[PDB]
Amino acid sequence: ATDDVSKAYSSPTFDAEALLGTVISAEDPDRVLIEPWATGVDGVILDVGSGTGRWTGHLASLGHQIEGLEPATRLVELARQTHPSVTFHHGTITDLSDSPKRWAGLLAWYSLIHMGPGELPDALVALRMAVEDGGGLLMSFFSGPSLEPMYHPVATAYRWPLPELAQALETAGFQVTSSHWDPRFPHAYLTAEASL
Amino acid sequence: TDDVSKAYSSPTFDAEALLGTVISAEDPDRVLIEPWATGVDGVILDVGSGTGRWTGHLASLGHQIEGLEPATRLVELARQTHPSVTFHHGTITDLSDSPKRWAGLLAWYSLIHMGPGELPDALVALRMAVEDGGGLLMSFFSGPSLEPMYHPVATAYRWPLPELAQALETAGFQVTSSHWDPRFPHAYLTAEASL
Ligand SMILES: Nc1ncnc2c1ncn2[C@@H]1O[C@H](CSCC[C@H](N)C(=O)O)[C@@H](O)[C@H]1O
Ligand SMILES: Nc1ncnc2c1ncn2[C@@H]1O[C@H](CSCC[C@H](N)C(=O)O)[C@@H](O)[C@H]1O
Repeated sequence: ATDDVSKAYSSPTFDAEALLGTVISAEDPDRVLIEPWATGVDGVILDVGSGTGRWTGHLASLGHQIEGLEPATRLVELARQTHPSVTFHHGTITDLSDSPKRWAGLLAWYSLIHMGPGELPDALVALRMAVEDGGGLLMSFFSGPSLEPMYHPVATAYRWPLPELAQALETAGFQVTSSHWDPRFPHAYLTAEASL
Repeated sequence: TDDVSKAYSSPTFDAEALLGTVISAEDPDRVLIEPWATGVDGVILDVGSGTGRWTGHLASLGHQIEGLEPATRLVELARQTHPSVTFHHGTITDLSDSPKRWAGLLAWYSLIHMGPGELPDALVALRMAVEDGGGLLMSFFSGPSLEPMYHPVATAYRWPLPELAQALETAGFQVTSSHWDPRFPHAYLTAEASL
């Protein structure tokens, strides 16, 4: 559940600064995925579960209009001191439904990995209501042949088969425009477009 | 550059879930690693031991072994999980700093991120860390041509037997055995340190 997960990430026994990192490496393979996507966003990007803000600051430095959303108290505060010119919102995905705010695109980089079938559905719905119609979504997650839990050092994670996740997205108002996954690893990612 | 090792320490990579922390008694890799380890008459060095799953396993079987891991979070995890086993926090190249030598080297998928411009010298450093006539057991990704391949941490590489065997011979290693199923990239081989 997000409550226990968020406090696990803000736990003083977890130094995200060193583990997650506060700056992106020039050799980071995710750059070729996120950077191109970001350029395609015509408006303010919302980095969902920005954590230490490493990608938020990186994209902001490259001229992108972007803000962050992070429920982990220690992390969001940490992100502000590290990236003083970037706006970081302290809150959860569901909190987004409490405001009329809407962004042009959504970046959820491994921020949805701790949500199972009883939680992701509602999160996707809130996300859809937080992005402009036709707006984009880039998310990375863990996939596999079955929808099942998976050990993770911070909090329990979940593997989501493409069929189940794509259906959840469609039900939520998102259409998958691209996806990628290598069966030898759970790591996977996809792009979607806000629709009906 | 410690970008690779740091990426391996990241919770996002989730080393404990992808590689594991414990060795299943039914793991098929056991029949490959154990027979080899038994042949090493001395201390084995687990190069890029990660979570220390194999290091603890072989240690519990009576094998004299130590681990080498640059990934901070992983090396610290290995130490708490196997308090009886020694784990050195360093990289293959750091081996040149110490005159220490091991009787055998186990490199289970710890060299996959090394392309044609890095593997050659990494193998030289390995040769310097093993006793003459010592043994080397390594697993890697193979294929019809030396090309890069996808991997969550960083670019990985497929090494054809010809190219890899030649790099090993140049490094002072002689391939004693090799295995590979052309259907899958997974491969492995044993080698003996020259005299
Ligand atoms: N509903 C939710 N909304 C936002 N963040 C959430 C969430 N549930 C879990 N998280 C979190 O998502 C993050 C996942 S780990 C870091 C992800 C970040 N995009 C990066 O690549 O560095 C953590 O900061 C954690 O607090
Ligand atoms: N130069 C280097 N020296 C030592 N380890 C290295 C390295 N370059 C990459 N590695 C790493 O090698 C490991 C490969 S993945 C895990 C391998 C381990 N033998 C197992 O089977 O579980 C990672 O822990 C990673 O940090």
